[PDB]
Amino acid sequence: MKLTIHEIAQVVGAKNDISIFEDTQLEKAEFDSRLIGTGDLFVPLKGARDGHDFIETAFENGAAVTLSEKEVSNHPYILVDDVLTAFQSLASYYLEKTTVDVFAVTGSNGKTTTKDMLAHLLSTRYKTYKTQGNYNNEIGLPYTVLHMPEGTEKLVLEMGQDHLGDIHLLSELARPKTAIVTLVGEAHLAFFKDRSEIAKGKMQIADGMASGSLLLAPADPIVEDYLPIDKKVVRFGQGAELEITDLVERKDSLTFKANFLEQALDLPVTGKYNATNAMIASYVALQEGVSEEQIRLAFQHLELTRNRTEWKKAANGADILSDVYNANPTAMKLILETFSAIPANEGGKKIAVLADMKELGDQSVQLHNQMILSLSPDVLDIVIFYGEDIAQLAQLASQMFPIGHVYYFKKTEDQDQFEDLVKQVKESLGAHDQILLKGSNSMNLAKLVESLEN
Ligand SMILES: CCN(CC)S(=O)(=O)c1ccc(Cl)c(C(=O)Nc2sc3c(c2C#N)CCC3)c1
Repeated sequence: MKLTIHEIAQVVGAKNDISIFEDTQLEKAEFDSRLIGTGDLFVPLKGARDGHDFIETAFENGAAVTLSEKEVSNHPYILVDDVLTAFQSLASYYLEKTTVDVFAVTGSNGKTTTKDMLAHLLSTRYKTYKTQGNYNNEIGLPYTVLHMPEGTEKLVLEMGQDHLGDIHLLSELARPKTAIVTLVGEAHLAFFKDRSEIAKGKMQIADGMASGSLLLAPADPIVEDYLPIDKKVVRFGQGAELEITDLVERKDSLTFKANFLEQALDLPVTGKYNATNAMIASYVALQEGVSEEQIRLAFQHLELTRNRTEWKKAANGADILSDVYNANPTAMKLILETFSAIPANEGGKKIAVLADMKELGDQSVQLHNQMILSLSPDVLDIVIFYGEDIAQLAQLASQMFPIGHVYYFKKTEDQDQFEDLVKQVKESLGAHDQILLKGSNSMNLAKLVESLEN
Protein backbone atom coordinates (compact mmCIF):
# COMPACT_ATOMS: atom_id res chain seq x y z
CA MET A 1 0.00 0.00 0.00
CA LYS A 2 1.08 3.53 0.83
CA LEU A 3 0.11 4.36 4.40
CA THR A 4 1.50 4.62 7.93
CA ILE A 5 0.02 3.47 11.24
CA HIS A 6 0.10 7.11 12.34
CA GLU A 7 -1.71 8.24 9.20
CA ILE A 8 -4.26 5.47 9.46
CA ALA A 9 -4.91 6.20 13.13
CA GLN A 10 -5.45 9.82 12.16
CA VAL A 11 -7.88 8.80 9.37
CA VAL A 12 -9.82 6.36 11.54
CA GLY A 13 -9.88 8.43 14.71
CA ALA A 14 -7.56 6.27 16.80
CA LYS A 15 -9.38 6.71 20.09
CA ASN A 16 -6.06 5.73 21.68
CA ASP A 17 -3.03 7.71 20.44
CA ILE A 18 -0.13 6.28 18.37
CA SER A 19 2.58 8.80 19.28
CA ILE A 20 3.77 5.83 21.34
CA PHE A 21 4.29 3.45 18.43
CA GLU A 22 7.12 3.83 15.95
CA ASP A 23 4.88 4.87 13.05
CA THR A 24 6.19 2.33 10.56
CA GLN A 25 5.10 2.48 6.90
CA LEU A 26 2.67 -0.40 6.25
CA GLU A 27 2.87 -3.19 3.69
CA LYS A 28 -0.78 -4.27 3.29
CA ALA A 29 -4.01 -5.26 4.98
CA GLU A 30 -5.58 -8.59 5.85
CA PHE A 31 -8.60 -9.67 7.90
CA ASP A 32 -7.53 -13.30 7.60
CA SER A 33 -4.63 -13.50 10.10
CA ARG A 34 -3.56 -16.53 8.09
CA LEU A 35 -2.79 -14.11 5.22
CA ILE A 36 -0.93 -11.40 7.17
CA GLY A 37 2.75 -10.92 6.40
CA THR A 38 5.67 -8.92 7.80
CA GLY A 39 4.88 -5.24 8.10
CA ASP A 40 1.21 -5.73 7.31
CA LEU A 41 -1.87 -4.20 8.94
CA PHE A 42 -4.12 -6.63 10.75
CA VAL A 43 -7.83 -5.90 10.80
CA PRO A 44 -9.95 -8.08 13.17
CA LEU A 45 -13.43 -8.51 11.74
CA LYS A 46 -16.55 -10.29 13.03
CA GLY A 47 -16.20 -13.62 11.20
CA ALA A 48 -17.19 -17.19 12.06
CA ARG A 49 -15.04 -16.49 15.11
CA ASP A 50 -14.15 -12.92 16.06
CA GLY A 51 -11.05 -11.52 14.39
CA HIS A 52 -9.51 -10.04 17.53
CA ASP A 53 -8.98 -13.61 18.75
CA PHE A 54 -6.28 -13.77 16.08
CA ILE A 55 -4.37 -10.55 16.70
CA GLU A 56 -1.51 -12.35 18.45
CA THR A 57 -1.16 -14.83 15.65
CA ALA A 58 -1.23 -11.79 13.40
CA PHE A 59 2.00 -10.35 14.79
CA GLU A 60 3.66 -13.77 14.97
CA ASN A 61 2.96 -13.67 11.24
CA GLY A 62 4.26 -10.15 10.66
CA ALA A 63 1.69 -7.54 11.65
CA ALA A 64 3.30 -4.15 12.26
CA VAL A 65 0.14 -2.58 13.61
CA THR A 66 -3.32 -3.96 14.31
CA LEU A 67 -6.74 -2.39 14.21
CA SER A 68 -8.66 -3.16 17.40
CA GLU A 69 -11.74 -2.24 19.40
CA LYS A 70 -9.83 -2.88 22.61
CA GLU A 71 -6.44 -2.35 24.26
CA VAL A 72 -3.85 -4.72 22.78
CA SER A 73 -0.89 -4.26 25.17
CA ASN A 74 2.68 -4.80 23.96
CA HIS A 75 1.73 -4.20 20.32
CA PRO A 76 1.10 -1.37 17.82
CA TYR A 77 -2.67 -1.08 17.75
CA ILE A 78 -5.13 1.54 16.47
CA LEU A 79 -8.11 1.69 18.82
CA VAL A 80 -11.49 2.36 17.21
CA ASP A 81 -15.20 1.97 17.93
CA ASP A 82 -15.54 -0.60 15.10
CA VAL A 83 -13.01 -2.35 12.90
CA LEU A 84 -15.16 -2.69 9.77
CA THR A 85 -16.17 0.97 9.86
CA ALA A 86 -12.55 1.93 10.32
CA PHE A 87 -11.51 -0.42 7.51
CA GLN A 88 -14.14 1.21 5.34
CA SER A 89 -13.09 4.78 6.13
CA LEU A 90 -9.52 3.78 5.33
CA ALA A 91 -10.55 2.63 1.85
CA SER A 92 -12.68 5.70 1.27
CA TYR A 93 -9.64 7.81 2.23
CA TYR A 94 -7.20 5.80 0.12
CA LEU A 95 -9.42 6.34 -2.96
CA GLU A 96 -9.11 10.08 -2.36
CA LYS A 97 -5.33 9.88 -2.01
CA THR A 98 -4.97 7.69 -5.08
CA THR A 99 -7.27 9.84 -7.22
CA VAL A 100 -7.73 6.65 -9.23
CA ASP A 101 -10.83 6.33 -11.40
CA VAL A 102 -13.47 4.07 -9.91
CA PHE A 103 -15.87 2.13 -12.08
CA ALA A 104 -18.74 0.53 -10.19
CA VAL A 105 -20.73 -2.33 -11.61
CA THR A 106 -23.63 -4.29 -10.18
CA GLY A 107 -24.68 -7.70 -11.35
CA SER A 108 -22.35 -10.69 -11.41
CA ASN A 109 -24.22 -12.98 -13.76
CA GLY A 110 -22.11 -15.97 -14.72
CA LYS A 111 -19.82 -16.94 -17.61
CA THR A 112 -17.98 -13.61 -17.96
CA THR A 113 -19.09 -10.76 -15.70
CA THR A 114 -19.47 -7.20 -16.93
CA LYS A 115 -16.95 -6.54 -14.17
CA ASP A 116 -14.27 -8.69 -15.82
CA MET A 117 -14.95 -7.52 -19.37
CA LEU A 118 -14.97 -3.80 -18.62
CA ALA A 119 -11.75 -4.29 -16.71
CA HIS A 120 -10.32 -6.35 -19.55
CA LEU A 121 -10.90 -3.53 -22.04
CA LEU A 122 -9.51 -0.86 -19.73
CA SER A 123 -6.27 -2.84 -19.33
CA THR A 124 -5.34 -2.49 -22.99
CA ARG A 125 -4.42 1.09 -22.16
CA TYR A 126 -4.38 1.81 -18.43
CA LYS A 127 -2.96 0.03 -15.42
CA THR A 128 -6.28 -1.29 -14.10
CA TYR A 129 -7.27 -3.44 -11.10
CA LYS A 130 -10.61 -5.14 -10.37
CA THR A 131 -12.67 -6.70 -7.61
CA GLN A 132 -11.05 -10.11 -7.23
CA GLY A 133 -13.54 -12.97 -7.12
CA ASN A 134 -16.74 -12.19 -5.24
CA TYR A 135 -15.13 -9.67 -2.92
CA ASN A 136 -18.01 -7.36 -3.84
CA ASN A 137 -19.58 -6.83 -0.42
CA GLU A 138 -19.03 -4.45 2.50
CA ILE A 139 -15.78 -6.29 3.30
CA GLY A 140 -14.58 -7.17 -0.17
CA LEU A 141 -14.82 -3.70 -1.61
CA PRO A 142 -12.71 -1.98 1.07
CA TYR A 143 -10.37 -4.94 0.77
CA THR A 144 -10.20 -4.61 -2.98
CA VAL A 145 -9.60 -0.89 -2.83
CA LEU A 146 -6.74 -1.10 -0.36
CA HIS A 147 -5.18 -3.98 -2.25
CA MET A 148 -4.85 -1.82 -5.31
CA PRO A 149 -1.35 -2.06 -6.86
CA GLU A 150 0.95 0.94 -6.85
CA GLY A 151 0.13 3.24 -9.76
CA THR A 152 -3.37 1.96 -10.46
CA GLU A 153 -5.18 4.11 -13.05
CA LYS A 154 -8.56 2.38 -13.43
CA LEU A 155 -10.20 0.39 -10.66
CA VAL A 156 -13.27 -1.65 -11.61
CA LEU A 157 -15.35 -2.55 -8.53
CA GLU A 158 -18.31 -4.92 -8.34
CA MET A 159 -21.04 -4.26 -5.82
CA GLY A 160 -23.41 -6.98 -4.72
CA GLN A 161 -26.34 -6.65 -2.35
CA ASP A 162 -28.33 -8.83 0.05
CA HIS A 163 -30.36 -6.15 1.78
CA LEU A 164 -31.76 -2.91 0.36
CA GLY A 165 -29.16 -0.33 1.33
CA ASP A 166 -25.99 -2.32 0.88
CA ILE A 167 -25.18 -0.73 -2.45
CA HIS A 168 -25.96 2.74 -1.20
CA LEU A 169 -23.14 2.23 1.28
CA LEU A 170 -20.69 0.86 -1.26
CA SER A 171 -21.42 3.75 -3.62
CA GLU A 172 -21.00 6.27 -0.87
CA LEU A 173 -17.67 4.67 -0.01
CA ALA A 174 -16.10 4.39 -3.47
CA ARG A 175 -17.71 7.39 -5.24
CA PRO A 176 -17.77 5.77 -8.72
CA LYS A 177 -16.81 8.02 -11.60
CA THR A 178 -19.02 5.77 -13.77
CA ALA A 179 -21.44 2.95 -12.98
CA ILE A 180 -23.30 0.12 -14.75
CA VAL A 181 -26.40 -1.79 -13.66
CA THR A 182 -27.17 -5.03 -15.47
CA LEU A 183 -30.02 -6.22 -13.23
CA VAL A 184 -32.21 -9.31 -13.23
CA GLY A 185 -35.13 -9.49 -10.79
CA GLU A 186 -34.44 -12.38 -8.41
CA ALA A 187 -36.70 -15.41 -7.89
CA HIS A 188 -37.01 -16.61 -4.27
CA LEU A 189 -35.02 -13.41 -3.75
CA ALA A 190 -33.53 -14.33 -0.38
CA PHE A 191 -33.60 -11.52 2.20
CA PHE A 192 -34.77 -9.03 -0.47
CA LYS A 193 -38.47 -8.51 -1.19
CA ASP A 194 -39.18 -8.22 -4.94
CA ARG A 195 -37.92 -7.04 -8.34
CA SER A 196 -38.99 -3.41 -7.94
CA GLU A 197 -37.01 -3.35 -4.70
CA ILE A 198 -33.99 -5.14 -6.17
CA ALA A 199 -34.16 -2.37 -8.74
CA LYS A 200 -34.44 0.29 -6.04
CA GLY A 201 -31.28 -1.10 -4.50
CA LYS A 202 -29.06 -1.44 -7.55
CA MET A 203 -30.03 2.07 -8.59
CA GLN A 204 -28.33 3.17 -5.39
CA ILE A 205 -25.07 2.65 -7.26
CA ALA A 206 -25.48 6.33 -8.14
CA ASP A 207 -25.76 7.86 -4.70
CA GLY A 208 -22.01 8.33 -4.24
CA MET A 209 -21.58 9.66 -7.79
CA ALA A 210 -20.89 13.29 -8.79
CA SER A 211 -23.35 15.23 -10.96
CA GLY A 212 -22.97 14.57 -14.68
CA SER A 213 -21.41 11.14 -14.19
CA LEU A 214 -22.11 8.37 -16.69
CA LEU A 215 -24.52 5.75 -15.45
CA LEU A 216 -25.62 2.83 -17.61
CA ALA A 217 -28.96 1.26 -16.75
CA PRO A 218 -31.35 -1.20 -18.44
CA ALA A 219 -34.19 -0.08 -20.67
CA ASP A 220 -36.38 -2.19 -18.39
CA PRO A 221 -39.22 -0.04 -16.91
CA ILE A 222 -38.57 -1.42 -13.44
CA VAL A 223 -35.76 1.11 -12.93
CA GLU A 224 -37.66 4.24 -14.06
CA ASP A 225 -38.84 5.21 -10.60
CA TYR A 226 -35.27 5.22 -9.26
CA LEU A 227 -33.29 6.97 -11.96
CA PRO A 228 -30.89 9.60 -10.62
CA ILE A 229 -31.87 13.23 -11.17
CA ASP A 230 -28.45 14.76 -11.69
CA LYS A 231 -26.59 12.06 -13.65
CA LYS A 232 -26.00 11.39 -17.34
CA VAL A 233 -28.05 8.27 -17.93
CA VAL A 234 -27.82 5.88 -20.89
CA ARG A 235 -30.36 3.09 -21.38
CA PHE A 236 -29.46 -0.18 -23.07
CA GLY A 237 -31.62 -2.82 -24.68
CA GLN A 238 -34.01 -3.10 -27.60
CA GLY A 239 -35.20 0.41 -28.41
CA ALA A 240 -32.84 2.25 -26.07
CA GLU A 241 -30.00 4.61 -27.01
CA LEU A 242 -27.69 1.59 -26.94
CA GLU A 243 -28.94 -1.66 -28.52
CA ILE A 244 -27.74 -4.91 -30.03
CA THR A 245 -28.75 -4.57 -33.68
CA ASP A 246 -27.41 -8.01 -34.61
CA LEU A 247 -26.33 -11.22 -32.87
CA VAL A 248 -25.18 -14.67 -34.00
CA GLU A 249 -24.43 -17.67 -31.79
CA ARG A 250 -22.26 -20.61 -32.77
CA LYS A 251 -22.14 -23.78 -30.68
CA ASP A 252 -19.67 -22.13 -28.28
CA SER A 253 -18.87 -18.71 -29.73
CA LEU A 254 -20.77 -15.50 -30.53
CA THR A 255 -20.76 -12.43 -32.78
CA PHE A 256 -22.91 -9.31 -32.29
CA LYS A 257 -23.10 -5.76 -33.61
CA ALA A 258 -23.85 -2.64 -31.57
CA ASN A 259 -25.64 0.40 -32.98
CA PHE A 260 -22.76 2.65 -31.88
CA LEU A 261 -19.78 0.56 -32.91
CA GLU A 262 -19.05 0.04 -36.61
CA GLN A 263 -17.83 -3.54 -36.58
CA ALA A 264 -19.25 -6.67 -34.94
CA LEU A 265 -17.48 -8.19 -31.95
CA ASP A 266 -16.55 -11.78 -31.21
CA LEU A 267 -16.89 -13.43 -27.82
CA PRO A 268 -15.72 -16.96 -26.90
CA VAL A 269 -18.96 -17.54 -24.99
CA THR A 270 -22.67 -17.99 -25.76
CA GLY A 271 -25.43 -15.71 -24.54
CA LYS A 272 -27.55 -12.61 -25.22
CA TYR A 273 -26.59 -11.50 -21.71
CA ASN A 274 -22.85 -11.89 -22.34
CA ALA A 275 -23.60 -9.85 -25.46
CA THR A 276 -25.23 -6.99 -23.55
CA ASN A 277 -22.45 -7.08 -20.89
CA ALA A 278 -19.75 -6.81 -23.53
CA MET A 279 -21.65 -4.04 -25.28
CA ILE A 280 -22.15 -1.99 -22.11
CA ALA A 281 -18.56 -2.72 -21.10
CA SER A 282 -17.43 -1.36 -24.45
CA TYR A 283 -19.46 1.85 -24.48
CA VAL A 284 -17.83 2.66 -21.15
CA ALA A 285 -14.48 1.38 -22.45
CA LEU A 286 -14.81 3.92 -25.23
CA GLN A 287 -15.60 6.85 -22.93
CA GLU A 288 -12.28 6.16 -21.27
CA GLY A 289 -10.55 6.60 -24.63
CA VAL A 290 -10.03 3.03 -25.86
CA SER A 291 -10.07 2.34 -29.60
CA GLU A 292 -12.88 0.15 -30.89
CA GLU A 293 -10.07 -1.98 -32.28
CA GLN A 294 -8.07 -2.34 -29.08
CA ILE A 295 -11.46 -3.60 -27.90
CA ARG A 296 -12.37 -5.96 -30.74
CA LEU A 297 -8.78 -7.13 -30.38
CA ALA A 298 -9.12 -7.39 -26.61
CA PHE A 299 -12.24 -9.58 -26.75
CA GLN A 300 -10.24 -11.84 -29.11
CA HIS A 301 -9.20 -13.74 -26.05
CA LEU A 302 -11.18 -13.34 -22.86
CA GLU A 303 -11.14 -15.61 -19.81
CA LEU A 304 -14.24 -17.51 -18.72
CA THR A 305 -14.56 -16.61 -15.03
CA ARG A 306 -15.36 -20.13 -13.78
CA ASN A 307 -19.09 -20.55 -13.04
CA ARG A 308 -19.69 -18.43 -9.90
CA THR A 309 -22.22 -19.08 -7.12
CA GLU A 310 -25.55 -19.21 -8.96
CA TRP A 311 -28.51 -21.59 -8.71
CA LYS A 312 -28.73 -24.48 -11.20
CA LYS A 313 -30.58 -27.75 -11.88
CA ALA A 314 -29.93 -31.45 -11.35
CA ALA A 315 -31.76 -33.71 -13.78
CA ASN A 316 -34.70 -33.62 -11.37
CA GLY A 317 -35.78 -30.03 -11.82
CA ALA A 318 -34.23 -29.44 -8.42
CA ASP A 319 -32.72 -26.19 -7.10
CA ILE A 320 -29.03 -27.07 -6.53
CA LEU A 321 -26.65 -24.35 -5.20
CA SER A 322 -22.99 -25.37 -5.16
CA ASP A 323 -20.57 -22.78 -3.79
CA VAL A 324 -17.17 -23.78 -5.21
CA TYR A 325 -14.94 -21.04 -3.80
CA ASN A 326 -14.54 -19.19 -0.48
CA ALA A 327 -13.69 -22.30 1.55
CA ASN A 328 -13.64 -20.73 5.00
CA PRO A 329 -15.81 -20.66 8.16
CA THR A 330 -17.26 -17.18 7.80
CA ALA A 331 -18.09 -17.85 4.14
CA MET A 332 -19.98 -21.00 5.02
CA LYS A 333 -21.47 -19.36 8.10
CA LEU A 334 -22.99 -16.74 5.80
CA ILE A 335 -23.67 -19.02 2.83
CA LEU A 336 -25.80 -20.83 5.44
CA GLU A 337 -27.54 -17.89 7.15
CA THR A 338 -28.63 -16.97 3.63
CA PHE A 339 -29.61 -20.41 2.26
CA SER A 340 -31.70 -20.57 5.44
CA ALA A 341 -33.73 -17.42 4.86
CA ILE A 342 -35.33 -18.27 1.55
CA PRO A 343 -38.27 -20.57 2.32
CA ALA A 344 -38.67 -23.76 0.26
CA ASN A 345 -39.77 -24.85 -3.19
CA GLU A 346 -43.21 -26.46 -3.60
CA GLY A 347 -43.37 -29.16 -0.96
CA GLY A 348 -41.28 -27.14 1.48
CA LYS A 349 -38.20 -29.26 2.17
CA LYS A 350 -34.72 -27.92 3.06
CA ILE A 351 -31.58 -30.04 2.51
CA ALA A 352 -27.96 -28.96 3.10
CA VAL A 353 -24.82 -30.92 2.21
CA LEU A 354 -21.57 -29.93 3.94
CA ALA A 355 -18.01 -31.10 3.54
CA ASP A 356 -14.56 -30.38 4.94
CA MET A 357 -12.89 -27.03 4.35
CA LYS A 358 -9.19 -27.65 3.85
CA GLU A 359 -6.39 -25.42 5.18
CA LEU A 360 -8.19 -24.01 8.19
CA GLY A 361 -5.04 -25.12 9.94
CA ASP A 362 -4.48 -26.93 13.21
CA GLN A 363 -7.79 -25.54 14.49
CA SER A 364 -9.72 -27.01 11.57
CA VAL A 365 -11.90 -29.31 13.66
CA GLN A 366 -12.65 -26.62 16.19
CA LEU A 367 -13.50 -24.37 13.25
CA HIS A 368 -15.98 -26.75 11.67
CA ASN A 369 -18.00 -27.30 14.88
CA GLN A 370 -18.41 -23.52 14.98
CA MET A 371 -20.94 -24.09 12.20
CA ILE A 372 -23.24 -25.75 14.71
CA LEU A 373 -24.20 -22.23 15.71
CA SER A 374 -25.44 -21.66 12.14
CA LEU A 375 -27.47 -24.88 11.90
CA SER A 376 -31.10 -24.88 13.05
CA PRO A 377 -33.39 -27.97 13.20
CA ASP A 378 -36.37 -25.68 12.58
CA VAL A 379 -35.22 -24.26 9.24
CA LEU A 380 -33.09 -27.16 8.02
CA ASP A 381 -34.99 -30.38 7.49
CA ILE A 382 -32.07 -32.57 6.47
CA VAL A 383 -28.31 -31.93 6.75
CA ILE A 384 -25.74 -34.15 5.14
CA PHE A 385 -22.06 -34.16 6.09
CA TYR A 386 -19.27 -35.50 3.89
CA GLY A 387 -15.62 -35.61 4.92
CA GLU A 388 -13.38 -36.07 7.96
CA ASP A 389 -12.75 -32.87 9.96
CA ILE A 390 -16.49 -32.32 9.66
CA ALA A 391 -17.07 -35.39 11.85
CA GLN A 392 -17.57 -33.73 15.24
CA LEU A 393 -19.83 -31.24 13.53
CA ALA A 394 -22.08 -34.07 12.31
CA GLN A 395 -22.19 -35.60 15.80
CA LEU A 396 -23.23 -32.22 17.19
CA ALA A 397 -25.94 -31.76 14.57
CA SER A 398 -27.23 -35.29 15.20
CA GLN A 399 -27.79 -34.40 18.87
CA MET A 400 -29.47 -31.05 18.12
CA PHE A 401 -31.63 -32.16 15.19
CA PRO A 402 -34.53 -34.64 14.94
CA ILE A 403 -33.78 -38.35 14.77
CA GLY A 404 -32.59 -39.31 11.30
CA HIS A 405 -32.35 -35.76 10.00
CA VAL A 406 -28.58 -35.92 9.72
CA TYR A 407 -26.18 -37.98 7.62
CA TYR A 408 -22.45 -38.45 7.70
CA PHE A 409 -20.11 -40.03 5.17
CA LYS A 410 -16.42 -40.60 5.67
CA LYS A 411 -13.59 -39.57 3.35
CA THR A 412 -9.88 -39.99 4.05
CA GLU A 413 -6.65 -41.45 2.67
CA ASP A 414 -7.96 -44.86 3.77
CA GLN A 415 -11.65 -44.62 2.86
CA ASP A 416 -14.16 -42.50 0.94
CA GLN A 417 -17.82 -43.48 1.05
CA PHE A 418 -18.44 -41.14 -1.85
CA GLU A 419 -20.43 -43.97 -3.41
CA ASP A 420 -22.79 -43.96 -0.42
CA LEU A 421 -23.02 -40.16 -0.34
CA VAL A 422 -24.11 -40.28 -3.95
CA LYS A 423 -27.01 -42.64 -3.36
CA GLN A 424 -28.12 -41.09 -0.08
CA VAL A 425 -28.23 -37.66 -1.68
CA LYS A 426 -30.07 -38.90 -4.76
CA GLU A 427 -32.67 -40.71 -2.64
CA SER A 428 -32.85 -37.86 -0.12
CA LEU A 429 -33.07 -35.11 -2.72
CA GLY A 430 -36.59 -34.82 -4.11
CA ALA A 431 -37.46 -33.14 -7.42
CA HIS A 432 -38.89 -30.31 -5.32
CA ASP A 433 -36.00 -29.84 -2.89
CA GLN A 434 -33.08 -27.40 -2.45
CA ILE A 435 -29.65 -28.85 -1.78
CA LEU A 436 -26.81 -26.54 -0.78
CA LEU A 437 -23.42 -28.06 -1.41
CA LYS A 438 -20.69 -26.03 0.30
CA GLY A 439 -17.10 -26.82 1.22
CA SER A 440 -13.60 -27.09 -0.24
CA ASN A 441 -13.75 -28.13 -3.89
CA SER A 442 -12.55 -31.72 -4.02
CA MET A 443 -12.31 -34.17 -6.91
CA ASN A 444 -15.26 -36.09 -5.45
CA LEU A 445 -17.33 -33.09 -4.36
CA ALA A 446 -17.15 -32.25 -8.07
CA LYS A 447 -18.27 -35.70 -9.19
CA LEU A 448 -21.36 -35.67 -6.95
CA VAL A 449 -22.35 -32.25 -8.29
CA GLU A 450 -22.15 -33.99 -11.66
CA SER A 451 -24.39 -37.01 -11.01
CA LEU A 452 -27.00 -34.71 -9.50
CA GLU A 453 -27.10 -32.76 -12.78
CA ASN A 454 -27.16 -35.58 -15.37
C1 LIG B 1 -14.24 -12.45 1.14
C2 LIG B 1 -15.18 -11.55 1.95
N1 LIG B 1 -16.50 -12.21 2.37
C3 LIG B 1 -17.27 -12.71 1.16
C4 LIG B 1 -17.64 -11.59 0.17
S1 LIG B 1 -16.19 -13.63 3.37
O1 LIG B 1 -17.46 -14.16 3.75
O2 LIG B 1 -15.48 -14.64 2.63
C5 LIG B 1 -15.26 -13.22 4.88
C6 LIG B 1 -15.49 -12.03 5.62
C7 LIG B 1 -14.73 -11.78 6.81
C8 LIG B 1 -13.74 -12.71 7.25
CL1 LIG B 1 -12.84 -12.38 8.71
C9 LIG B 1 -13.53 -13.91 6.47
C10 LIG B 1 -12.55 -14.94 6.82
O3 LIG B 1 -11.59 -15.13 6.08
N2 LIG B 1 -12.75 -15.69 7.91
C11 LIG B 1 -11.92 -16.71 8.30
S2 LIG B 1 -10.65 -17.48 7.35
C12 LIG B 1 -10.11 -18.62 8.58
C13 LIG B 1 -10.89 -18.40 9.64
C14 LIG B 1 -11.90 -17.33 9.49
C15 LIG B 1 -12.82 -16.98 10.57
N3 LIG B 1 -13.56 -16.70 11.42
C16 LIG B 1 -10.50 -19.33 10.76
C17 LIG B 1 -9.09 -19.80 10.40
C18 LIG B 1 -9.13 -19.73 8.87
C19 LIG B 1 -14.29 -14.13 5.31
